[PDB]
Amino acid sequence: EFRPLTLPPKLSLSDFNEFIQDIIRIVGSENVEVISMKPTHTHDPTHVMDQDYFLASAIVAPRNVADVQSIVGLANKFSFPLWPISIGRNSGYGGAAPRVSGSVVLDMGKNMNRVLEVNVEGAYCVVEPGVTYHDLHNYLEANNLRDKLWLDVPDLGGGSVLGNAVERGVGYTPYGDHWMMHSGMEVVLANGELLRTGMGALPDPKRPETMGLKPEDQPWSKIAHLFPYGFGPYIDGLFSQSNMGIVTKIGIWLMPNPGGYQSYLITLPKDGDLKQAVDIIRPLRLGMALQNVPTIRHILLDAAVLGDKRSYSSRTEPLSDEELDKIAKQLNLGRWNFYGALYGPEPIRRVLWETIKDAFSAIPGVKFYFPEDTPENSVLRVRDKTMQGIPTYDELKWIDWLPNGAHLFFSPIAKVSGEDAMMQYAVTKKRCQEAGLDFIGTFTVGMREMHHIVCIVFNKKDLIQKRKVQWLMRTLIDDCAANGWGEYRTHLAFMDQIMETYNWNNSSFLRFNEVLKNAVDPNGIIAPGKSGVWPSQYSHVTWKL
Amino acid sequence: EFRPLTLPPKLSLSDFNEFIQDIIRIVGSENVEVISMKPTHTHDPTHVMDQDYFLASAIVAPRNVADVQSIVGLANKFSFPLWPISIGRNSGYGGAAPRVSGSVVLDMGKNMNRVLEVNVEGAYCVVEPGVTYHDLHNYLEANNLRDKLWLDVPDLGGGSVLGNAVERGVGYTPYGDHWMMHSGMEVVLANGELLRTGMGALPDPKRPETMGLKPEDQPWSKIAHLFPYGFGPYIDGLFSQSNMGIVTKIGIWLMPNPGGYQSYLITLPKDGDLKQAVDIIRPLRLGMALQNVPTIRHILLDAAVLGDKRSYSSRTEPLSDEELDKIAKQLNLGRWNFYGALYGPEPIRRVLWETIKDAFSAIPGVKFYFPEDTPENSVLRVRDKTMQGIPTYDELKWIDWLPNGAHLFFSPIAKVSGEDAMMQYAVTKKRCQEAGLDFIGTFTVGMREMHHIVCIVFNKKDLIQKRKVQWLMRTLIDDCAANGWGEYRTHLAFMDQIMETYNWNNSSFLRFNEVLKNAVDPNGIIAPGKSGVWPSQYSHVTWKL
Amino acid sequence: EFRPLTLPPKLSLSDFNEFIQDIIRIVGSENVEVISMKPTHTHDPTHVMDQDYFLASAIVAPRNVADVQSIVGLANKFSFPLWPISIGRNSGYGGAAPRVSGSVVLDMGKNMNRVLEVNVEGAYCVVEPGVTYHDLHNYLEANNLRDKLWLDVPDLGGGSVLGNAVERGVGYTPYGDHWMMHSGMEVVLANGELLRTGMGALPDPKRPETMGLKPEDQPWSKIAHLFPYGFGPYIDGLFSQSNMGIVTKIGIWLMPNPGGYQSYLITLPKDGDLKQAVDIIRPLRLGMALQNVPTIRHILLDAAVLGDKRSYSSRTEPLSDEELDKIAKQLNLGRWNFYGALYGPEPIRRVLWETIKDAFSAIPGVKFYFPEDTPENSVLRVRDKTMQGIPTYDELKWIDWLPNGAHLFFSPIAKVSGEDAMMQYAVTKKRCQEAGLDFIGTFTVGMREMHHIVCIVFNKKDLIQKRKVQWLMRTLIDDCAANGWGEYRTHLAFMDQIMETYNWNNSSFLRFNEVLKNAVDPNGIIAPGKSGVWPSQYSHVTWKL
Repeated sequence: EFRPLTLPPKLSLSDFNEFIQDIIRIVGSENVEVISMKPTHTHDPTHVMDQDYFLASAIVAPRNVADVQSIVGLANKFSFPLWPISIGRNSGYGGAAPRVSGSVVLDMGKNMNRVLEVNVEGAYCVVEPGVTYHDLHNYLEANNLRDKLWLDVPDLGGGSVLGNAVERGVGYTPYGDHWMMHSGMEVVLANGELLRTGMGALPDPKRPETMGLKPEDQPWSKIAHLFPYGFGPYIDGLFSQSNMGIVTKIGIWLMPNPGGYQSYLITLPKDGDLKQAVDIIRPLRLGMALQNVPTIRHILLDAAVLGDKRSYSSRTEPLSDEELDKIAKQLNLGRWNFYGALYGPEPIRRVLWETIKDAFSAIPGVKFYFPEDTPENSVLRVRDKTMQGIPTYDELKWIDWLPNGAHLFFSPIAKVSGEDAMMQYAVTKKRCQEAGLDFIGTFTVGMREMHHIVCIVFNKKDLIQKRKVQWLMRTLIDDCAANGWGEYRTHLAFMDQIMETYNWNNSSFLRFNEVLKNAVDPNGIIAPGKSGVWPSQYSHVTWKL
Repeated sequence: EFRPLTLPPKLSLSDFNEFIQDIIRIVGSENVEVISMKPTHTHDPTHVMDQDYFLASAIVAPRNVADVQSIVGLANKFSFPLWPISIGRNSGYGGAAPRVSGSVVLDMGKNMNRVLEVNVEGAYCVVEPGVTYHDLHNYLEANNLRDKLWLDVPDLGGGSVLGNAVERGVGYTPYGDHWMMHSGMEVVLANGELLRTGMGALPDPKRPETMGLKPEDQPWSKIAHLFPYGFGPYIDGLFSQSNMGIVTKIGIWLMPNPGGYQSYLITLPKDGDLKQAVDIIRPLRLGMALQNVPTIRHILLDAAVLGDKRSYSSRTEPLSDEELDKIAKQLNLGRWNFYGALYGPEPIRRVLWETIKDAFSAIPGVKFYFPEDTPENSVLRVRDKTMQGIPTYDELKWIDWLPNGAHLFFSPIAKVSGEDAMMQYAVTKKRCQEAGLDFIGTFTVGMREMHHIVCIVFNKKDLIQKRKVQWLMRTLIDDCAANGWGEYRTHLAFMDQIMETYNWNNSSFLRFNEVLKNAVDPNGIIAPGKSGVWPSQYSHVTWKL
Repeated sequence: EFRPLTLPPKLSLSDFNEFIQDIIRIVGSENVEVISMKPTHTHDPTHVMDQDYFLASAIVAPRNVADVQSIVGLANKFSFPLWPISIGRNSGYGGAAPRVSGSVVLDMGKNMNRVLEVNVEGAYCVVEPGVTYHDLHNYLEANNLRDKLWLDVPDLGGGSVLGNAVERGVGYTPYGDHWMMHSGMEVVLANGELLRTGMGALPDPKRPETMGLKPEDQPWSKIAHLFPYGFGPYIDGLFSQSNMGIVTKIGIWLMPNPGGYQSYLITLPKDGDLKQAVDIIRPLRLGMALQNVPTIRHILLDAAVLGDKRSYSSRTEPLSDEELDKIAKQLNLGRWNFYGALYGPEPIRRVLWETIKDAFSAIPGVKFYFPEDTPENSVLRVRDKTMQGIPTYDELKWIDWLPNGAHLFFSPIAKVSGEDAMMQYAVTKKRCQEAGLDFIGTFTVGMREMHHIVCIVFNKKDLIQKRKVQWLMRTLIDDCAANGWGEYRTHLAFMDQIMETYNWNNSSFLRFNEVLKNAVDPNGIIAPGKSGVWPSQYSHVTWKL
């Protein structure tokens, strides 16, 4: 098609139509949309910034890897920026919106869907960008692999197994650190050239049945998904949260059924119980008593899962300390809520579980519950599935906290120290109040770190509050940096700020990144601006926010 | 000093004396050597290739990080290549020798020694290149941290904690994967600029007491050694086994005493027991019954530790199948020998230990022993310390298998499948006999892979045998590739061969690697040729072997 | 000379000795110093940062303008950075020290001394960098121009008339805005070429008596020192506080004796009288009742002039609110102290003076005094000379507040609003106490702004306090920016911080500045880093603080 709402930088409308005609001729009219459950891929859905911001010109859905190389060629030819997405369901990080309007959103999920391989002896799977978590789960069940191999899912299962992994997302099983569970990745660099990593570089020895296959369709050697390092420089991580390559295929390790599973819930009665709780979790996390990635939730998170905010109050301003206590009682929950699980044979679960309980019993009024012990609608019953690798749609209910809610995640990291966790909670809770927002969040326990997802929800049609939300977010970043904590991930608009945060020694780390980017992407057509990294033809003055 | 034996490429003697005077003027004459226990740093000690090869021109010991930047500057000024080393005790991988003669060996270890930090709450340590394993141990004990925090050592404790970690070395405790246990790394890139990665990029908030400190001496932010990723592209691995930067500091995670430890020995009687044993290890390793990295050793490895070859035979040719059997008996060992260990509270050790024995009992004549149950000189008593993070000097005894022995490691990776384990063993054993060399070796058990260190030992003054040793090596590489198995690490001379092995899709991995190298190192002064990666001013024709 | 302590970036010792020999051959050995009342020109005297920082390699005194061009040429030949100074008496702004060590301090003052012209009809003077304020005064008196023409001096008369003027210094007569009183400037750009601005570009018509004179020695056209603009782009300000050229000559307007002068002192009793006082000053300053730049001083400033801190207290920590009150009484001063002066015929002074008193009488306990009415040692008697263009050595007494005192100026600008004045005072006073430093300071009244010189004084041999002093400074900058107030000038180490403060629209002002710098100074030899502006061969990573 013809006249887009926004053309990518410096490109004429004639150039734009020449290009699109070319891509249409490659992937068919049914896979190239021009902008003149079902996630949008054309714009930031969790509106926070104004219009004209992060608006694609056209969404293109490659049929396969060839198509992605033809499309890269065309972007180099015409200097048309691309914005490669796998699924784009994470509104909160901006979903599928491109950072620089005019871009071509590359929907890799629509046709590049396959569960390429599920290896039981090696306990791994090889996946394309389209393979959501539900998909890999349905794949496992229709092949009876459910009782041999287990997944590891993020709070929502409609996300991409590889998209989430390359973005470094976390899960709640012993295999929760997703990016650390990859081995074998296939990438389409900016020059067009295909590249596979680690032992993906060591090629399967020739054999009659695999002769003549295009590179993209060739099998991988035996150790390709069993050892990640390969030999030499381990370049894999350049492709995480970066614009250095288009990730087309990835191997993810799978957890073999542990032959024993118990999920539990420990409720902490006071809002200041978080300090003792986190001091307790520390030694138990580092000492492997705490098997998976346990979560510490704030009462409104579980409150939200179960009901909107009018369902708990009429107040338009932020619920008070009293009201929060009251909601806790109502739900039989604590003010803070720990969710975890035990894996393996009963004799070992049992020792761990006595230890855990024992530890947490130094917190007055603590109360331990397994799923059965809680109401049918409870979060624990839902999270009992999440910690065993079973994906769900439940926990999405909280996005609706406010009427025309949208949300953004402010995500700092905090030591696994109560002192520190309380400090960061304070900081975020003050600002949230200052903005007139309920604080809503979780700490997910890392072995020596704690990912702190603050869920800022707000009215997507309210000019005043969105501006309040922007103030909040940018103030939180500074505040957090002032206290030496940075965010591990963000939405399109906060990328620059956040990368400006990592400025040790005069921005050394972003300087060095900008070289690697320009070297490998001389026309800078792969996602200019992702994570604050800009190719030289994108003046910082004109583009950073 | 004046006239070196080998000048670095294109450099005049005048230039060379200019430079040396400059460096002597920076770091003192007591630190800058000109080539006209105590490891050599001037040449490949495990001689294999001929002379002229891998011969430094001068060794230079920086006093600190400034000194490394000054030196980098002078390398960029004069176009003098540097070969940065930490310790260089790993003869076998060529130790300190530089890949291209004329290089300046940068001994970082001699002055950059400090155990910078040992954090108990976060359970990490931050170390300089000089900090050997024995060093971090002695540090621990003199601060009574020995019963709180535990190390993870490689078969020899004299190596560098960070050198080994950036080289992707492996250990025998649950934290055996060394490079996967780092978080926080400080680098001096080739441009001279300092860069710290991940959360090491988020700077510690100003405070009165740390003002005016050089970047090199600034503290790090709180999550710097607790979370590796930071934000954006996770560049860390570009500094593993590569020439992309000079590693100055690194944070390595430590293991919190587990409150329970049992090390053991299972002996496998026959030479073909390796196949069932490796099928047995598979599920227990993946299912976490097998806590640390367990090791399967071949009889001569343990034989070797205990005595030279003349001490078991007069034969100059390779010992026979019968003789090996006899040696096994003499030592009360198997033909193959599994070493592992149980960590934690007794109730849990016990269930795991019943599981392990149980499984291995399906191997005829299998015999299980704890340390106490074996002779005073036994390997198990030595490895009982190794699997608990206590480093030793013991296991070096085997390098002396032959009189003027030197050794080289042929290191393929193999699936954790007996089928595969035997296949690779076969291949390696043929060749070794074809060269008239005793096969000597180990498989170190990875969660889904097995590092297989073939120890080629030979007579460093024997022209004929060294050639035989070069034939062996190069033929094993090809053989191994033929059967789809790459090497994880190698010695200076096999670097090229080994990367050529990783040529999927027409050498994509190396091309893409040359791009990043040239970008960040236009003068190409950082270790040209490490891992097979060459900056553009070093003709491939002239330099690869 | 031979071996310097610090060589400028990338330069070999050989190169350095080549250059010095060349310069010694141009200006004589008596003028070119190699670093192996009387201000130092080799290093930052108000030590604050550590050593290695801001240390010149050699000081070079040009005999004249040719000599400055020869030297420029040699800097472009060898790529040696220069640090041009006039006098370098302003410790506090780092005096003569160069921003990047290894630089060549260009002392223009030592030989380029002349009062070139004192024109009475046009009421201007044309001066070289060496002409201090005392110098132009002594010139005036020896030519009896003292009752015809009047100077405008800064708190200390030993500074350079043009150095201070290009640095945008301020004075206390109606011609206090120094840089706004220049017209005619002669510059030696980095290419070596001489350029005079505005009407200094329109050349004096040839005439017999000025033929064959070097450009440097040519007279100027008639309107050269009467109208600043010329025609076209008014480039003059590119040479203020910048590294865009070496200023050799400048025309400064002089004030024609006004035939009437009364200087006075109004004392404000309370520490919060500053708010009403500044609201009072506002309208009178804008309405021209307030003739010169009036000053509001804090009690310790005047206290300081008169005596050290031990002379008022034993306390090592900062004097208290009560103590300050007591000192005020002892000296017959206020807590705050306004100094001004009336110019012209008595009938007009009188009406203004009734207006001033009248207004200030709305402040309880306000007391008005002329010089005569105050003690012999009083500050008013000292400043009575200052507001009439007579320079003095008096006011330097305060630098000795503490024993081995050094001082630094923290200089924010603030509106001429009491509200704002108090706000900024607050901010500054907290921090100063947090560092355990006596707040000492002045607001100098601008027509619509107020320059606020916080005098941080401290112990130059105290590591702990200097660090405290560095924390203070950097925290005040951020604080101040937080409240939208920039600094107008700073010391070498805060230059970067301070420009980063001016980052509207993603550092537009500095980017645009780097462009002009590089264009006119491709080798970047003119003062790299002054005001935060760096030529492209000086990595930001490596150089900013």
